[PDB]
Parts: sequence; C-alpha cells; structure tokens
Amino acid sequence: KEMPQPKTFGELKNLPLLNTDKPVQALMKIADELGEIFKFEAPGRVTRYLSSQRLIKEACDESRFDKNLSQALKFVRDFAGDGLATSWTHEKNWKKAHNILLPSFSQQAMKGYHAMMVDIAVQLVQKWERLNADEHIEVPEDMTRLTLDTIGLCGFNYRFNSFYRDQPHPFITSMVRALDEAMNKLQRDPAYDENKRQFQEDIKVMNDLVDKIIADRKASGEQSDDLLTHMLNGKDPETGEPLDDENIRYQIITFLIAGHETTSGLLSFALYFLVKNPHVLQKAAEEAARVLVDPVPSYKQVKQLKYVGMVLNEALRLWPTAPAFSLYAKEDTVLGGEYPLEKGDELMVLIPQLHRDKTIWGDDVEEFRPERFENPSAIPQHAFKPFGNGQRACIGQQFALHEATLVLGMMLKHFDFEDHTNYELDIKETLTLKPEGFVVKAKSKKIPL
Amino acid sequence: KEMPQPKTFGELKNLPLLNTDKPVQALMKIADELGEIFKFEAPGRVTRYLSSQRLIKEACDESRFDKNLSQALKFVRDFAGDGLATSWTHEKNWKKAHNILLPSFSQQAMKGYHAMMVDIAVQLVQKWERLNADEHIEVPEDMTRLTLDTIGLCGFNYRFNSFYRDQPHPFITSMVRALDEAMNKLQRAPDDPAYDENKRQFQEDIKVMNDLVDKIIADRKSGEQSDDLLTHMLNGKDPETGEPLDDENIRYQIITFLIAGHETTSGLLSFALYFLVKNPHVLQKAAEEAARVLVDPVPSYKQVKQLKYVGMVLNEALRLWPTAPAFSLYAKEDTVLGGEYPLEKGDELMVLIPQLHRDKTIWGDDVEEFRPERFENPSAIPQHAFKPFGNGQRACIGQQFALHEATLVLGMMLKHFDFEDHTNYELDIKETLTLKPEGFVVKAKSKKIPL
Ligand code: HEM
Ligand code: HEM
Ligand SMILES: O=C(CCCCCn1ccnc1)N[C@@H](Cc1ccccc1)C(=O)O
Ligand SMILES: O=C(CCCCCn1ccnc1)N[C@@H](Cc1ccccc1)C(=O)O
Repeated sequence: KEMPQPKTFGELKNLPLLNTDKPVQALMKIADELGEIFKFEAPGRVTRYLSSQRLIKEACDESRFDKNLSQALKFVRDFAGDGLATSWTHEKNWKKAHNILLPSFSQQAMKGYHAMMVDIAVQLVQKWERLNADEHIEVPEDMTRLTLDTIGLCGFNYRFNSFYRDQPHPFITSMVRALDEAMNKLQRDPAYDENKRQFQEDIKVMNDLVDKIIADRKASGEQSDDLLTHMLNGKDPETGEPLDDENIRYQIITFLIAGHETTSGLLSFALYFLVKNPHVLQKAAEEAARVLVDPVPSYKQVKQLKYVGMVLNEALRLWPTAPAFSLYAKEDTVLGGEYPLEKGDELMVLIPQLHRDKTIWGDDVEEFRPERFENPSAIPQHAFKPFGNGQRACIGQQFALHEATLVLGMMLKHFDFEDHTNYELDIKETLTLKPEGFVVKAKSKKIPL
Repeated sequence: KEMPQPKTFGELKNLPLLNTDKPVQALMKIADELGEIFKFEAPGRVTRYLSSQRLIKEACDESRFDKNLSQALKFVRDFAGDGLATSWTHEKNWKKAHNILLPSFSQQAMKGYHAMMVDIAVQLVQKWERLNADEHIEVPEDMTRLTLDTIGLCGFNYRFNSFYRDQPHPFITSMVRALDEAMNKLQRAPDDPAYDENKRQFQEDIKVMNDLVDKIIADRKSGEQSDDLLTHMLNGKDPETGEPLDDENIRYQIITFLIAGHETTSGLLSFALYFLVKNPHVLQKAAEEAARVLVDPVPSYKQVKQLKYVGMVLNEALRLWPTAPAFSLYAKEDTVLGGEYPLEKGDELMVLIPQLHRDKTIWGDDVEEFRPERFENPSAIPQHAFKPFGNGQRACIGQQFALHEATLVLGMMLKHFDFEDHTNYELDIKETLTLKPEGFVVKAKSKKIPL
C-alpha cells in the first residue's frame, strides 16, 4: 500500500514528465528516487512502473497477468495492425500467426537464414575496409543499415540496398516518420492536419511496397528460404487456416520495424561498451580470431562465440533497446503482498531498472562485466528480460542474437577499433534506444574474405 | 602433432606412476617435463592430461566436450550414486536435481544461510579465543570442523558438533574411509581375494552413511519447514519434467554435499591462511580490510560482500592450490585439439587445474608468488585460465556457498587475531581426493574484540 507518485502538473497529472526527448531515462531517474514501484497518472490513464525483480517476477505470472497494449503500442497499431507485436493475446489472429511463425524462428530455422545474413555482414565489413585513412565510422547508422537489410533479405527476399545509399530507402523514411508521429502523439488536434496528412501518406507508402511484394511472390510462384514463403504456405494447426494477405502485410511491417531498430541498438551499445572496456574487447577479439577460422563464418562457428554472446547479453543488461512492456491484471489480485490491484489495472516493466536491481546483480550494476553471463543458469528467473516475458516474449530473439553474434564476431575478427573522440554516451530515445553520435575509427587487420 | 608420454612400466603402462602418495603433485612434475599435453596410459584406459590455457580453453567448449566421470569419480559413485557430482549430464536425475537445487545455491539464497554460517564461525572464533598462552592451532583440522558443521547445519539442520569432539563424527569415519578406499582402488591392481577386508569394510562404510542420511530424511518427513537444502528437496519440483527428487536420490545429494562440502572448502581456508602467514604484507592488507568493514560484533551478509580483498585472497589461494585439482572430459564427436592433436569421439581429457594456474603465458613469470592483486579485474583474466570450480553447466553448484563461508570466516579470523607462523611451517601437501596442507599449525594472539 501507499504507492509513491512523482510530481504532478495540475490537471495533466504526470504526463508532462514524458514531455521530453529521453522519457525512458527520465523514468529511470524517477525509479531511482521513488523505488520499487510508483504510480504514473495521465489524463485518461493510470499505470504503475515496476522496477524490482521482487515485483516483476509476479507480474510475469501469465496466470495472473497478460500482455497489455501501451499507448505507444496502440499508436503503432495504426499501421502495424494485428501483427504479432500489436495484437492482444485473445485475438484470433495472434495465436494463428504465432503458431505459423514459431517454426520459422527456431534456432534450427536460423541455419537457413545464415547464408543471407552473411551476405549483409560482408557488405558491412567491405564498407569499413574501403574507408580511407582518418575516416571514421558512424556506428548506429551503419548498424541500422545492416539490421534493416538483414530482415528484408531473410524476411521477404528484398534488398533495401542500404550500403548503396546516403538517404535511407523511401520505405524506411516513411516508417521512421510514422514511428516519429506515433511517439509524438503520446505527449500531445488544433494544428495537426499536416501531421495527419503526412501520417496517412507514410502508411500508404509502407502498405504499397509490402502489398506488391506479396502480390509479386504469389503470382511468380517462386519459393525461397524467407518468412514470406512460410506465411503463404503455412497453416495454423489449431484453426486449420493460413494467414490472409492483409495479416501477412502487417507481419512484414512488424518484422521490419520490430527487427531493424532494436537490433542495431544492441550492436551499437555492444561496440560502445567494447571500446570503453579494452580488456573485454581483447577477450572478445581473441575468441573471434580463434573460432572464425574460415573466410566465411558458418552457422556452427557463430554458435561457438560464447564470449561474444556474453558481451551481447551484458549490453542488453545495461541498455535493453526495447526498454519496456505493459501488462494488465487478469483478475483482482495483490502484488508483493502490499499492492492491491483491481481487474484490468495496468503495469509497466521498466526493463533497464530491473537489470539494475542491486539485490540481484550486486552493487556493481553500472559496470560492464560480461562475466555475469559466464554461467547462464546461475542468473535468477525474471531478473534478465530484454526480450519480454512468456508466450508474448520476442519471437525474433534467436534471429536478433544470431545476427548480432555473427556481425560482432566478424567486426572483431577483421578490425581494430579506436574510440578516437572519447565519445560521451548520449542516448537518443524513439521507440527504442540508440547511442547518438557514436563514432569509431577502424584499423583493418588485413584478413581477406 | 605427436603427443608426449611419460615413462612406462612394461604391461602396466604408466599406472605405477600413480602408485605414490602425492599423485596430483607427481602429475605436475610430469607436466613440467612434457609440456602442455601428454598421454597417460593404464590397463583398459587412456587419457590425456591438459595443462595449458591454450588447449584447456578448447576443452571447455561444451559443444565439443562433456564432463566424463574419472576413474576416481566412478569409485566415489558407489556411495554418491547419481548425486549431482557423480551422474552423467545425459542422466535424467542430473538435469532434474540441477534445476531443483540451483535456486538454493544462488547468491540470493546465501542471505538465508548466513545466520547459520555465522553460528559456526563464532564457535571457531571462540575456540581460538579460549586457548591458553603458547597453545597453537591445528589449522586444517579446525577448518574442517567449520566446513563440516556449516554444510551440516545449512544443508539439513544437523549438528555434527565438531568443536565438541576429539575423534571425528562416526558418520565421516566411514565417509572419509570410503574415499580413502575409493582412491586406493586406483593404484590397486582387479578384485582379488586379498582385498576382501577392504570390500567388507567398504560396504559397511556405505551402510553407515546411508543409514544416517536416510533417518534424517525420515525424521524431517515432522512436517517442519526450514531454510535448508533438505527442505527444498522434499518440496521442490523440477520445472522441466514437473517431478520431484525421489528419496533415494535425495540421500545421494546430501551424501554428495557432505563430501563435496567440507574437505574441498577447508583446504581452501587452510591454504588461504598458509599463504597469508607466509606473506605478511598481504596478511596486513587483508586484516586492514576486515577491520574497516566488519564494524559489528556479527558480520552481515552485505559486510561479507564488501570484503573484496579477502575474496581476492581466496581466489589466489585457489589459483596456486585448487582443492578439487582435476576434472575429466570426453569428446562429443571427432575433433581436433589445438590444430595438432586429432581426438576421436569418446576420447578422454584431464584438466590438471594446478598446472593450468601456472601457465606463464597467462600469469607472467611470477606464477609461484602469492599476489591477490591478480584478481582485481575479472575481465582482465583470459578465458578459461582460472578454473577452480570446473566448467559450464557441470561447474561447482556450491561455488557461492563455499566462497561466502570462506570469506565470512576469513574476515572474522583477520579481525579478531594476529597470526604467527611459529614453527616456520614447511608446506607438505597431503593428497586424498583433495589437497590439504598437512601439519600446518599457527599461533593466534587474540586482539580482545568481543562478539
Ligand atoms: C535485440 C533486439 C530485440 C529486442 C530487444 C526485442 C525485444 C522484444 C520485446 C521485449 C518484445 C515483447 C514486447 C511486449 O511485451 O509486448 C518483443 C516482441 C516481439 N519481437 Fe522483438 N526484439 C528484438 C528484435 C526482434 C526481431 C529481429 C524480430 C523479428 C523480426 C522481433 C520480432 C518480435 C515479435 C514478432 C514480437 C511480438 C511477439 C508477440 O506478440 O508474442 N524482435 N521484442
Ligand atoms: C573451494 C571449494 C570447492 C572446490 C574447489 C570445488 C570444486 C569442484 C569442482 C572442480 C567441481 C566440478 C567437478 C567436475 O568436473 O565434474 C565441483 C562440482 C560440484 N561441487 Fe564443488 N567445490 C567446492 C565447494 C563446494 C561446496 C561447498 C559444495 C556444496 C556443499 C560443492 C558442491 C558441488 C557439486 C554439487 C558439484 C557438482 C555440480 C554438477 O554436477 O553440476 N562444492 N566442485
Ligand atoms: O516504452 C514504452 C513502450 C515500449 C515500445 C517498444 C517498441 N517495441 C515493442 C516490441 N518491439 C519493439 N512505453 C512507455 C515509455 C515511453 C514513453 C514515451 C516515449 C517512449 C517510451 C510509456 O508508454 O510511457
Ligand atoms: O583423480 C582425479 C580427479 C579427482 C578430482 C577431485 C574429485 N572432486 C572433484 C570435485 N569434487 C571432488 N583425476 C586423475 C588424477 C589423479 C589420479 C590419482 C590420484 C589423484 C588424482 C585420475 O583420476 O587419474
């Protein structure tokens, strides 16, 4: 009982606290002051921000709590539709799409995506080895080029060709602008018709590209090793039905958003933490050299990169790029023996604060020590949740980690890195997290592909 | 490519080399002569002893190598059964017991074990503060008293009362004698008529162990709930299969924890105190930390976590003389070790842990010096260079238990006493299945700080 609450803004309750360009970080500073739980009030909504493993492992009880759509996820739904990430658990299309798409995302399904992932990974390596002396690397921009191109090629055999462009592909231009307007609608129509006309024009740009690609593949009949094939041929064992063409569009849009932007933040945060801790970079570089013995990494070689994975896990601990998820109480219940919640009450899991629970991780929560994950079974349950919870956890988790391990093992194998600007960490907030302005210099090790 | 091999004894191959009372140390002298790898042959067995970080970091690749039961562990299994340490990874009872028992061994579970550990640690401090002038401390004997009573109290709320005894508890008499007979079966022959007294004694030794443990399980199964491992085993259920441990396996786990607890963890404290009195500057720094941290009459769980240098002291003692000195591995498929030693599926490897921890390419030239400052940054240490607790999912489950018990007890010892190596003790390491500094004695001068 007696739940804390931050300062109010008259009739707006706590909403202006999110009237800032780093609201997740602002919410972490509140959680540092107010503790394990605090109520957030806005006009028309009330939520509770959870920050401790003690409270979150109860919220992760799927028998008592189910996934809720946050205001951010509801606004994305205006173009992501009933895709996996923006649908309710009880909606017929979630379980339908979920069952069709799990065999395509398994760890054994990555053996087929591997060849296409190396296609994009080589493009990144070759861009950096074609730089001139004293030229630097814009890390998140090149990381976004690789993650967006990877899900496009593996998901529906489409080449955005991001490494041939300065300005992004027109699809990604509108997608980011739709995510931009969705995020701005949170802390927000007197003078918004321009904003809305731009919003609907960006949705039509996205829908047209995907709908032609689905129409092209069906008419051509060509079969590939991409998700688009599994969706046209896959049939849900429960209902016996396949996904209709509209849902397929929403899933591809979902994979393009939910894929690239969170997965490039992981690589950007990983490389940042590697150049800020030279001892960790050396251990990771030693493994990349010993394991990746061929000019072209194999699926089995990527799985042997244990320390690269621990580097990735510890980067996901300090700065998880999909930083929060929402839950609602399925019935009346009591949280932590002290916080009564009524049916339908909402919870928010502040993932970066969970990953700083000192009673779980010790006192050095802010230090980058990948050795925490040396034994993955030792970590308590529901203490480390960068990929959500339960059946509503990330379906592309094995995808994102295999790509990030392959690319990081390749960057560490082929290049020496220099934090030539002594970069000060500046985290940009969209729907995800990215280290803005992060640049490095790469000194090629002259190992051919 | 061609693997070295030590001297042979005709039809016995290399086995008479282990017909010695310090076989791990003898194996270290071979590794100094033959280098990073050498073949050890015995009648019916062949293994390869790895000693360098370069080859061991590959042997720790669990996708290529899994834990093997060494000839020692096969003999221990005759009473440890399919307990955690003597069962194969593919055996159903390992994964089951592994999932049920992991939450009771976490760093967060030690907050509940802490009070009971302090119970035993205070008994040790008060024994030493009740000695008379010119009386000394038999160090490994008193450290074993503490580790055995700690695992008995925290594991199943049973008091061996080792600080009330001259002769050891009747349980360990067979327990310790069974390990001795198990170790002797190695450098022995197979079963002949002559070794019958050994065999009748062996089965009577197991019956002592099984009867004591099974009564404790039957006694508890009162309905009383405790904060001990036994409670978690009777009520815990594996999330995978949904099944709990049966009563046969449960005694095997208690027997395992009783073995795997006291003797390995008391050698660590014994070796720690040895290296501290042999390096007065390190002892002083560690004693200063104990003083500026342990400000209460009873150390807290958070205070033990703040004993950074004591932890570095313990790790450095585990580097020079790890008390579980070796473990066994087998190749899951045909593979090549270090690009020059092809291994077939099922071939065995041995990690000589004390030789690994002397790899000059990792630790420099002062490998033999006791410098706890090596462990100031765990990320600086190369991968798989430091393996006192095994490897992977088959690593030591009681790592946080043993280190919390040793850090609390060592921090309390450094706070309350000044120590004097009054005999200029010459290190004589006795070998059983573990390592202990035999005959190690010190004098303790109370600092007169009350509890
Ligand atoms: C490291 C990068 C990524 C992170 C941190 C991440 C994180 C998450 C999280 C936390 C959720 C659950 C959100 C919720 O509670 O509602 C989620 C859902 C999802 N993610 Fe990811 N994700 C990543 C990359 C990807 C990729 C590459 C894909 C595939 C293209 C993907 C596909 C999905 C899908 C389909 C869902 C919805 C699952 C469902 O509705 O049941 N994610 N992700
Ligand atoms: C510093 C003291 C200790 C050392 C040096 C040590 C050493 C080891 C080693 C090397 C292993 C792996 C053996 C293998 O490769 O198969 C191991 C496993 C094990 N240890 Fe310890 N240990 C210590 C303390 C403890 C304590 C206090 C307990 C609990 C009473 C314990 C319980 C176990 C168990 C249950 C296993 C088996 C783990 C498994 O099978 O997955 N150990 N120990
Ligand atoms: O972060 C979220 C929603 C998280 C969406 C992540 C996007 N995703 C989901 C699955 N894969 C990617 N919700 C909070 C915090 C916040 C407020 C304003 C601006 C940014 C973040 C809120 O609604 O208040
Ligand atoms: O003994 C062993 C392994 C014994 C390790 C300690 C047992 N343990 C491990 C964890 N908790 C207890 N490995 C070799 C070398 C050797 C031979 C004879 C005598 C001593 C050592 C072998 O068996 O041949």
